[PDB]
Amino acid sequence: MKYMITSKGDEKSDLLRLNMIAGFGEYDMEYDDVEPEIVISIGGDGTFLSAFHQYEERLDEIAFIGIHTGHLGFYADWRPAEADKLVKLLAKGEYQKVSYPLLKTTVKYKKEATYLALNESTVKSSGGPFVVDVVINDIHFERFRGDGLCMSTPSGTTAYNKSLGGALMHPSIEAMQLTEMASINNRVYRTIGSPLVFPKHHVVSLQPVNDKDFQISVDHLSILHRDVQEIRYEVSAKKIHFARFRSFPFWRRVHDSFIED
Amino acid sequence: MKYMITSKGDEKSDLLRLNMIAGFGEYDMEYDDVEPEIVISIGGDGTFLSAFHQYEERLDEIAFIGIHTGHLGFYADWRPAEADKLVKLLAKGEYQKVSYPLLKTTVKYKKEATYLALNESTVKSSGGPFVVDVVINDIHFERFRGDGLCMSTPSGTTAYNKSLGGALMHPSIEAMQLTEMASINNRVYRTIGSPLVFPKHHVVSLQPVNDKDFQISVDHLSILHRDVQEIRYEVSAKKIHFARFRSFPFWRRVHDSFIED
Amino acid sequence: MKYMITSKGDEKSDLLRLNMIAGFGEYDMEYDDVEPEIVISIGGDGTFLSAFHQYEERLDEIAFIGIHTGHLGFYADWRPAEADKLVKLLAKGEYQKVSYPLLKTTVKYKKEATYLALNESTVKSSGGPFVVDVVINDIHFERFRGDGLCMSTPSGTTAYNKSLGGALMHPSIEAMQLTEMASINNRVYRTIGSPLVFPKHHVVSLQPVNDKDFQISVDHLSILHRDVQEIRYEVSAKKIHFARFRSFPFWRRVHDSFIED
Amino acid sequence: MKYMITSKGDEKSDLLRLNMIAGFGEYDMEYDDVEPEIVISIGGDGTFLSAFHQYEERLDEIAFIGIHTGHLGFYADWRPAEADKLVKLLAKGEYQKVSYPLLKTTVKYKKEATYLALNESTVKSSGGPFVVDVVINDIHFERFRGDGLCMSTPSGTTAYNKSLGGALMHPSIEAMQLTEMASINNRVYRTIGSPLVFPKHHVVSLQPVNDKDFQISVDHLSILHRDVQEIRYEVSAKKIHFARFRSFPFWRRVHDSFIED
Ligand SMILES: Nc1ncnc2c1nc(Br)n2[C@H]1CCCCO1
Ligand SMILES: Nc1ncnc2c1nc(Br)n2[C@H]1CCCCO1
Ligand SMILES: Nc1ncnc2c1nc(Br)n2[C@H]1CCCCO1
Ligand SMILES: Nc1ncnc2c1nc(Br)n2[C@H]1CCCCO1
Repeated sequence: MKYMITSKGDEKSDLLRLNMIAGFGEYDMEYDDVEPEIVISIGGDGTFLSAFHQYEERLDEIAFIGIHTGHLGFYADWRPAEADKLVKLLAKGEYQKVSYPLLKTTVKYKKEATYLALNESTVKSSGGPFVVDVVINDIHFERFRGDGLCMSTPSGTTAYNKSLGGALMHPSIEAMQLTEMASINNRVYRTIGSPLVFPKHHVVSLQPVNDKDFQISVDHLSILHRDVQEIRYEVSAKKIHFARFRSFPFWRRVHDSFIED
Repeated sequence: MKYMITSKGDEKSDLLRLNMIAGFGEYDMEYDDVEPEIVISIGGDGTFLSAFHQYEERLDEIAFIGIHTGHLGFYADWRPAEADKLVKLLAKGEYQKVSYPLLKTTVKYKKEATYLALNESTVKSSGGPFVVDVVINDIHFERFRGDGLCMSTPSGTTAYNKSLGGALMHPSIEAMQLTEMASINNRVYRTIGSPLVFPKHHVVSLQPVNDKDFQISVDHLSILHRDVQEIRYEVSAKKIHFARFRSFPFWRRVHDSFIED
Repeated sequence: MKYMITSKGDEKSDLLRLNMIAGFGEYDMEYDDVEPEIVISIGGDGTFLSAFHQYEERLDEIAFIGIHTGHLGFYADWRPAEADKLVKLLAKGEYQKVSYPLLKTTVKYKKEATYLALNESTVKSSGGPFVVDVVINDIHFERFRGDGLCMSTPSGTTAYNKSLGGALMHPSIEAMQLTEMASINNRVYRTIGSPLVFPKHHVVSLQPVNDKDFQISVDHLSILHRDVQEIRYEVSAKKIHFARFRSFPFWRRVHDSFIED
Repeated sequence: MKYMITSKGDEKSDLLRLNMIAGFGEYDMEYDDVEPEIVISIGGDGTFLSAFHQYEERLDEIAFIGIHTGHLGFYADWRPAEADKLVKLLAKGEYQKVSYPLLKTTVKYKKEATYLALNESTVKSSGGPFVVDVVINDIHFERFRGDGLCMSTPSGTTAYNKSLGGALMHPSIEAMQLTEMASINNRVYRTIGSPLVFPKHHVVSLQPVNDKDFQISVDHLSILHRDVQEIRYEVSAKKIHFARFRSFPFWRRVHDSFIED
């Protein structure tokens, strides 16, 4: 079938990349970076992130695999030494597939823009103070004054979400999580402080009070958006499909990354 | 049908309790506190908690209603002024039902004990230091040294869970959440620090290292358990069934309780 | 003696400003905004901040007073209704003086720049990742990877410092406090996590690892600094001198601002 | 001069204890555990704690030394391998002394009891809910509802204080710090949340609202106190005197204990 391979650019990953292509020629595997059915990234979670944010118009037709040339990753959870056995089982077939939830981000102003995020989407101010009204399913929930907000996917709870005091969520739970950044609370302003986890179909909307320019990030990407009228956070209908062979539990992957490997 | 009414004991709740029974006689409603199909509690979330921890052997045959004589509650979310309209719609029928997830707690030693918790179950030490090994689905995750741990239901995230830095979870998500208490971290010990959210079927087990006596709480109840070999936390198969009429979203109930009513 | 008055620019503060000048003509008080011995700001803590960051070359020759036309402030702790009694006691003399500690900030590259901060000084990255080595009195303490760091004066603990989980410090304690921003911790990186309070003469130095451009703030001011070789945080030798009449304890000022006024 | 040596009881510390006494006979050093001028503890910070809480009626007449047979300690900051050089420099004289601040704890009811704490003093409830009014210098500051409170000395910030989110304080700062335990905040109750650092002479008083029984700890010691009318926290006039030779900065001791040794 059709496949392609992403690389981190260094000498370690490119050499490991060419050794899978050479072994791929021994099987019935055609190389195609325009219409691959298997995306394989080699490097780190950042390399996997880019490989995702490149074929995100056909997420329901690709099974991704991630290999970590450096430390262990949460998406690149395959050691380089197990590359040969990967190609053998990858080129055969009849592997199990795994899907993780995603986060739709809608921006309304000059039309309206839409984004998919594997990790999280964060919102800050253009330079001055960050003030937004937080509407949850058409209901004004709070008025947030601080550095910004961050809505995270389940598999993205281990990333920026974790730095902000949020909870680590098992990615089999179709949900999204909102976390606060240096929220100022006093006799005047009042934020919930706690992280909030929203199920499917739950819509969280951010609306400006004064400044209508917000520096918005979608995973690694980050753009300053001008004349913003609304931001829509919502669990996406699309899911990223993983290819799996051996079992690597998310909780074990959490153990190795933070406790001890 | 059969019903019963719990009261907080004060003069406000007992008077409000007798006014529903008197109006109940105007309809086809038999009073029965042994086999009720409708449990109505009057007082606070604590009064609702006791009413739950009393008919918890027939949770799949009762629809609970909670009225708050004081401030708003997360389970007692009906004002006393709306009691008359409750009895009218309660005694008719054809109301919508709502189910919330629960948390099974297994204690192994002298047999083995099992508990259902509407809010949370917490574990502390008998007096000395609290040290436990944390096993997640047969896999040793961490060794916790601190004051204790707390596993919370979704609707219980607003209670003790919230005090420990955990996230607020929408109760339509069948999951449980673990939070840490004053975890000491150094060059030696290492806890995850973050809260952990486990889906259905996920089993979290606590195992002792030295002290085998743990002061364990199940909602309001709290007992010192001697010679403990294991504690099993797990999302319960049973759900508590609520009776609903008007819509009171959990997020609005969170807004009124902490931001402003 | 010589005095001047700062105003917030709105109609409320300018009217209140002219009423003190008119009453000042009834006493022996000369208006002078070049060499005042008494600086009076009218508006909020932001207005007081600007009045400080304007006469900061003669801090040991001025006693500041702050009036709050809006809500109570931590430096503007005088109600507008008590303006007349202020001018009477201000124009007499024989008032008590009060000094608060300050934070010296040294930036080394194109010479070397020095800054005084009444509240705090914060450091972020120019755009990419924020990585710095933290040296405490010539000793490498930690390598910080996150959003940035914030060193706060005692009276500035109530401001950004408080948003980052830091402690509130009584301003009679000559010390400075460092707080972390969304510090990422894993098997690799390791930050202390806790806030650190340094006494007088203690020198905290930040040194770059890769990126040598840091967006640095000094109270309200904020500049991107290029080709930075070192940042020096240190309790300043200069103190801001306050004029006092009635006693307004910092702890009461903390109570009114966050608990209830 | 007169000295005595405390030991942890295990075989490693007692052997190391007898080797200093044997070498002590080679100099002019008399052994005396009733009136020692030098207290030497061997084991851990817990062993040092007990050695402090034993001669605390003559703190201004003793210089303590701590040796760690296990991991490094914050008071037992001398490796066992450097024991011989200790006895030589200890038995000579003309060493530098170092004093750390202490925390006075007054309990009023049956008289009134007073306690000195090297690390911290904590207060919990007798079993039910913990509710206290917090008075700061005769001024009601807040009403705390939660698990308890903890007032820490500067050198005790590294201990329980650190587990509760408090700041690490350099022990040259004569101050005390208060931290909260699982404080519940809602539309009703309101705690400051932040840790509070009080200078010398500042008096913090806890007063009961309903329950007058509080489980109170003073370092390792912990007693349930009945019919309590007030608890008084206050920086003590007495200081613990350390004997020093080489310089071991508190910040380096913090680095080795939590970052990496
Ligand atoms: N989901 C994730 N969990 C933990 N880390 C993640 C992550 N996704 C990415 Br990209 N990362 C990495 C990128 C480089 C190092 C920092 O975070
Ligand atoms: N789920 C919940 N969320 C918030 N509060 C809850 C709660 N359950 C109970 Br009981 N409570 C109340 C009891 C009395 C006041 C403290 O908490
Ligand atoms: N020290 C301080 N403590 C609390 N607030 C402070 C402050 N200094 C300033 Br400026 N502020 C205000 C400015 C406007 C509102 C936000 O913070
Ligand atoms: N001041 C302190 N800082 C850090 N640890 C301290 C401490 N005092 C004591 Br005792 N300890 C130890 C005792 C055994 C291990 C836990 O804490």
